[PDB]
Amino acid sequence: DDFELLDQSELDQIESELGLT
Amino acid sequence: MKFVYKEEHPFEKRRSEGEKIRKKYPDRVPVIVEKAPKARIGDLDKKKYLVPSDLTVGQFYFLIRKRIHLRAEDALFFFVNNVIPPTSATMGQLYQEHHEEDFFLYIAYSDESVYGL
Repeated sequence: DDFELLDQSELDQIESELGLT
Repeated sequence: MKFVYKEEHPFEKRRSEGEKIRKKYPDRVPVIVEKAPKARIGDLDKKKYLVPSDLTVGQFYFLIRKRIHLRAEDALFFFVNNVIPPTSATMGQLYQEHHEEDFFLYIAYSDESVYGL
């Protein structure tokens, strides 16, 4: 497949660490 | 806005793949991402992305930064139909309004706050 799937899992912990509500 | 992907891959073949891909992957919108003309930042290896529709533009920035060599001193801006979409919009929202008739969403990036400068 030529398509790359992005998933929120990459961000999810980052957002917690930076203090998202 | 003009994109290489459109010049290289002819319409009815793109629209072919758009219909296909939009039916296999639920809740994931297909988007093409190209460096803008005149932009001076890192190039992006892959163009074709399937992005969760509930993912914000804000977050899509993070994911693309992660994929280009970007110095901290470099600014980064997305463009859809020559306009910067707000970080709060969802990739879903953006697809709904601005998807072209091949079923793709086209986004250009650049370090200049105005497309192609």
